[PDB]
Amino acid sequence: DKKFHGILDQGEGVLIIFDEPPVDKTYEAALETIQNMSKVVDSLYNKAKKLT
Amino acid sequence: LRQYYLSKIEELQLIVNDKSQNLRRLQAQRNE
Amino acid sequence: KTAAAAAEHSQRELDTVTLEDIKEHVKQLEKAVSGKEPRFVLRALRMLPSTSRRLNHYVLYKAVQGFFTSNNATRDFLLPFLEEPMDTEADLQFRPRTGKAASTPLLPEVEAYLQLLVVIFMMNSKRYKEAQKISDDLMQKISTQNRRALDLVAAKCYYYHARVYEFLDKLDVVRSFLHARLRTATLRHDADGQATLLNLLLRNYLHYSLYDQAEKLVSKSVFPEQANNNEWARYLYYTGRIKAIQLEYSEARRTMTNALRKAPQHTAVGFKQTVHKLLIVVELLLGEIPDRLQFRQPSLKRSLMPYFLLTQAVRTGNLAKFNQVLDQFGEKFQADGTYTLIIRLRHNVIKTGVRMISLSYSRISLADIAQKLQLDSPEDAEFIVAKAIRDGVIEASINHEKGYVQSKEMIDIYSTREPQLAFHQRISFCLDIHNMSVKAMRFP
Amino acid sequence: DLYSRYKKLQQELEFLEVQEEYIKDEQKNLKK
Amino acid sequence: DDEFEEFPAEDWAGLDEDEDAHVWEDNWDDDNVEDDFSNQLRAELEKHGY
Amino acid sequence: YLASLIRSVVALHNLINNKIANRDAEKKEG
Amino acid sequence: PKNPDLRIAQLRFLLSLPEHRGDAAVRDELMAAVRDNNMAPYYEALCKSLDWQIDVDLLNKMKKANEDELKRLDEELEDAEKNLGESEIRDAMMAKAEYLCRIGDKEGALTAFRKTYDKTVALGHRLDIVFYLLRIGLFYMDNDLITRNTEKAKSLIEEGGDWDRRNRLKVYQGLYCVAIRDFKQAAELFLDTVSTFTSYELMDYKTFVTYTVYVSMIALERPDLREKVIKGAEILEVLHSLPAVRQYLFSLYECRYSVFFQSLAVVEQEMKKDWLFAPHYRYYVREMRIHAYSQLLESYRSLTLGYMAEAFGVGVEFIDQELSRFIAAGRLHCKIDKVNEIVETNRPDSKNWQYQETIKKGDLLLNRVQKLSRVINM
Amino acid sequence: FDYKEQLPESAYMHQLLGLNLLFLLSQNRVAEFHTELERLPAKDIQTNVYIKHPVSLEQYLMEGSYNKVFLAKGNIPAESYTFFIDILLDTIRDEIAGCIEKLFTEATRILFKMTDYAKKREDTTIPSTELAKQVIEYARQLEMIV
Repeated sequence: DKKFHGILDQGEGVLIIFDEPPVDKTYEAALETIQNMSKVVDSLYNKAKKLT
Repeated sequence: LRQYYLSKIEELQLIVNDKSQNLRRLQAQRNE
Repeated sequence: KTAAAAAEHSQRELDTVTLEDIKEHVKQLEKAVSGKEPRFVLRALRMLPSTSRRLNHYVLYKAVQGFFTSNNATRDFLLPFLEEPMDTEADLQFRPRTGKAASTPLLPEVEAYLQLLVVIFMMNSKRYKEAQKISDDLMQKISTQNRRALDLVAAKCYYYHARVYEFLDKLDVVRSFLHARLRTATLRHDADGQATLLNLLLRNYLHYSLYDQAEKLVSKSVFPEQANNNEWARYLYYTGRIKAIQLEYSEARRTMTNALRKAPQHTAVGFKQTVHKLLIVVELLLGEIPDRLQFRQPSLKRSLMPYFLLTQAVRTGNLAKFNQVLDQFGEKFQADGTYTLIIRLRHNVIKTGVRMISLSYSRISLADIAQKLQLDSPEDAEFIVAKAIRDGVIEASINHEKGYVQSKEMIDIYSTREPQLAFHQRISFCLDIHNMSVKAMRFP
Repeated sequence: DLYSRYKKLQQELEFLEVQEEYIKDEQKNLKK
Repeated sequence: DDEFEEFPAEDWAGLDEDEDAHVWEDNWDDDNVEDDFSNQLRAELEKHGY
Repeated sequence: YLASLIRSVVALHNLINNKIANRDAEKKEG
Repeated sequence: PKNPDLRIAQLRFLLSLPEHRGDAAVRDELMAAVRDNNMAPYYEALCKSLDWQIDVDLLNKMKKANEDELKRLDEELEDAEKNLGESEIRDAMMAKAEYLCRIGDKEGALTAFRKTYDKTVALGHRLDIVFYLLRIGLFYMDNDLITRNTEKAKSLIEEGGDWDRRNRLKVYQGLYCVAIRDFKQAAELFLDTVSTFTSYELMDYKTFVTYTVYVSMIALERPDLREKVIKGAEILEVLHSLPAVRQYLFSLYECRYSVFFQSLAVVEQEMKKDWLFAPHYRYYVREMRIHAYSQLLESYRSLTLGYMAEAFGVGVEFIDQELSRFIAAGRLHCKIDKVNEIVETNRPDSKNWQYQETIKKGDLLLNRVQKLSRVINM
Repeated sequence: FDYKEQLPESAYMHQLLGLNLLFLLSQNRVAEFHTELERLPAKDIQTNVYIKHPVSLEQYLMEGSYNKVFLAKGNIPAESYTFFIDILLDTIRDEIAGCIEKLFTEATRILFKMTDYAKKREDTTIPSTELAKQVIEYARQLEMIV
C-alpha cells in the first residue's frame, strides 16, 4: 500500500529499508514533450496529405 | 566526340545547376 | 442498344480527359527540360499507373498523328510497322501544334511517354510481340541520345518491358540488356534508372534461383540512398529473401521488418502478403514468436492461415502436429517460396524452446532442463545448452560440476554505457533529417 | 562549340564557387 | 502512389465460408491445450490438499 | 533526443510551408 | 422482462453450447417458449434441440391469428383516418412490430422497425425505438447491428436526453463486456451503478453488481480500486447478499490467497455457463491469476517457492510450472532459480523504465519523421 | 546443374553432387551447403538414397545432435564419400572441442586417439577520446553551413 518504502527478501528473512530516488522529472517532461511532438507530427502529416 | 564531349558537358551542367539554386537559398535567408 | 451508346460516350469522355492529361504531362516535361527540374517528371511517374488504360488503338493512332506533326524519324519508322487500320471516314483533325509549336520537333520525353502509354494499352491487350518490338525501338531511341531527363520515364519503360518479357519467360534473354543498361546507368550515375535496373536484375535471379549470382550482384553493387521508397522496399525484400535462404537470419529479419514497415500500408496486398510470410518464417526460424496481431488482419488472412497453423504448431512443439501440417500444406508452402526454411525449422524447433527456457529461468538443473525439452539425457541437455550459447541465442555459462546453468548477471551495460551509444544514432538521424530539410528548401 | 560550351561551364562553375563562399562569410559576419 | 504489381496478389487460396473470426483482439497465448482450472485444482488438492 | 526532435520537426514544417507557398505561386503565375 | 427476454437468450445458450447442461433448463426453456407462441425462434430451437413435437401448428395457428388481428386493426385505422406523422395508426403498427419482434424472427422485426422509424417525430419515441432495436440485436448477438445502432443512438440523437443515457450506459457496458474490452470502457461504464431503472436487459440488480465487481477486479486489481469498489456504498450494500462475490473480492484485496484461488475457480465455473463466457472463460481467469501473482510478488525481492506455495496452499510443482509459463509469456517480471527453489524480483527501476519508454517513443516518432521527409522532397 | 537441359545424367542426381554437398560443409562452411540445396528441385525431400544422407547429416547436426550422426554415420549408400565424411567428421571434433573454453580427465564421451586430443591444445575506463569526437561532431553539425 506504499505505507513506507522498502522491500522484503524472504531468502534471508531480512527486511530492507531505503528511500525512493526522487530526482526523475527530466524523463517525465521529455516523454510529455515527445507525445506533444507526436501530435504535431500527425498534424503536419494531415497538412501534407490534404495538400501535396 | 559526341559520346564523350557531350558526356562531360552534362557531367558539369546538371551538377552546376545545383550550385545555382543553392546560391539563392544562401541568398534568401541572408536578406531575411 | 442504349448500353452501347453509353459505353461509347464513356470511352469518348475518357479519351478526351486523357488527351488533356497528356497535354498536361507534356507541359510538365517542357518545364522540367527548361528549368532542369525533374520534379514534374517524378510527378508524372507517380501518377503513371493512374493513366494506364483510358484509350483505344485508333485513338492512339490519331493522337500520334496529331502530336508528332514534326518529321520525326521515330514516328516515320514506327508507322509502317504498325498494322494499318481499315479505311475509316471519321478522322478528326487534331492539330494542337501550329506554327512554332508544330515546327519544333516533338521531344523524346513526350515520344517515350506516348510510347510507354501504348505499351500499357497493348500490354493489357497482352500484345507481346509488338510490346517487345516497341521496347527495342525505345531502347535504340534512348541509346541514340544521352539526356538524363529521358531516363526518368525510361526507367518505368524498362520496367514495363521487363514485365512483358517475364510472361514470355525470356529472362535469360533480357539479362544481357539488363546488365548492359545497368552498366551504362552506372557510368552515368542515373539514380532512378539504376534503382529499377538493379531491382529487375535481382528479380531475374530470384525467380531463377541463381542465389550465388544474386549475392554477387548485391554485395558488389552499390545502391544509392536517394532512391525512391518503392524501389527501396523492393530492394529490401529481395535482399531479405536472399539472406534468409543464405542461413544468415538476424540481419535478414531486421531488413525484412524494415522493408515491411516501409511498404505501402493499404496497397500491394499480395506483395505485402509475401513479405509478411517470409518474415514470419524467418522469425520462427530465429526462435522468436511472431506478432499475433498480423494473423488476424483481414487484408492478409487466408494467404497466411496455413502459416498461423504452422506457428501455433511450432510454439506448442508437437512433432505430430508439425508433420501433419506439413503433410497438409506442402503444396502451398512450395508455391509461396519457403519450403527450404521450413525444412530447416522441422529440426530447428528445439532452439525456440531452449531460448524460452533460458529466458524464463535463471538457474536450471541440467536434469530438469532435459525433462523440460524432452531429450531424455543430461548429456544431450549439456550439448544443447552449449549449442544455445555458441549460436549466440542465450548468454548463460554452463557449469558441468553442479548442474548449474548460470544466466547473466545483475544490471547490464544498458544502464552504464549503453544509453549514450543508443542516443548517438537517434541524434545523428535527426540532424540528418534537419540538414536534408534545410538543403531541400526551394529552387527560386 | 562543343569544347567552348565546356569551357564556358567550367568558368561558370568556378565563378559560382567564388560566390558560394562569400555569401556564407557574409552570413557569419551578419550573425555576429 | 504505385500499384506495386510485383507479380502476385494472393487469390484468397481456399476462400470458403467465413469463420466469422472474432472481433475481440487476442494475443498468442490465447489458445493452448489445458484441462480447465477447477479440474486443475481438483486433480490438485488430494494428499494434504492443495 | 529533445533538441534534435524539436529542430527536425521545426525544419520539416518550415520546408513544408516554403514549398507550398512557392508551388502555389508558380502554379498561379502561369 | 420487456423485449424478447435476454433470460430466454441465456437459456438458449445453455441448451446450446454447454454440452453437459441440458438436463432441466431444457425443460424450463421449452415450456416457457411453448407459451407466447414464438414460432420463429422455436424453429431453430427445435432444430438444435430435440427432434420435434406436434405443437408448432397448435401454436402458429393462433400466432398468425393474432398477427392478422393486429394487421387488420391498424390497417383499418390507417385507412379510415388519414392522420399521418404521430398518429394512432403509427402507434398501432408499431405495436404490431413489437409483437413481431416478440414472437417472430430477426429479419421481419428489423424490417418492421425500419418502416416505423420513418414516421417518428418524437425524439423520445425514437430513442426508445433504438433501445428496442439494440435490445433485439444483443439478443441475437449481431455485432455489426449492435455497433451501428449504438453509435447512431449515442451520436445523432443523444442531445436532449432526459437522463435516458443511464440506460445507454448499461447497454454500452453490455456491448463492451461482450467484446473482450473489459478494462477501459467496461470499467468506466460501470460508474452508473446507481441504477434506479432495474433495466430489462439487466438480469437483476444482483447480476448487474456481480458483473460490475468482476469487471472491476479484472480492469483494476488493486490500483486504488478500493476507493471505488471496496468502499463502494451501494456495491457493498448489494454485496452483503452475494457471499461468493464478497469472498472473491475481499480475498483478492485483503491478501488471503488460499481462498482467492478457490474464489477464482468458482468464478470461472460460474462464468462458463454465462452469456459472456466466450471472451473470459480462460482469458479473464488467466489475467486474474497473473494479477494475483504480481500483487504477491511485489513487496518482495526473493521468495522461497515453499512460501509461495503455502500462501497458495500447496502445489509447489504447479507453482513452478505456472510461474515458468507466465514469465515466458512476457509479463510478471521475475526469474526462477531452480537449484535453490528461490525466485527473484528483477523489477526495472524508475530511471530504467523511463529510458526504455523514451527510447521506443522516440523510435516511433523518428520513423514517422523519416516517412514524412521522404514524402516531401519528391 | 545443367548448363543446358540435355538427357544423360546418372551419377550426381544419385551417387554424386551429394558429395559436393559433403564438400558443401566438409570444410566447415554452410553457405553453399544451403545454397545449391534449391537445385535438387524437389526430389531432395522426395529422397533418392542420395542427397538424403548428405542432407540428413546437417539436419541431424545443426541442432547440435552431434551424436545423431557418429552413431550410424556409416550410412553411406553411395560413392566412397568417405573421402570427406571423416574429413567432415573431423570438424565436429574440433567444433565440439569448442566447449566453455577456459569433463576433467574423462574427456567428451562423444569423442572420448587417447590424449592425442589432449595434445591438440567500457569496463573501467570511460572512453574519453571517442566520446569527445562524437560530441564535437554534434556541435559541428549544429553550427555549420548557414
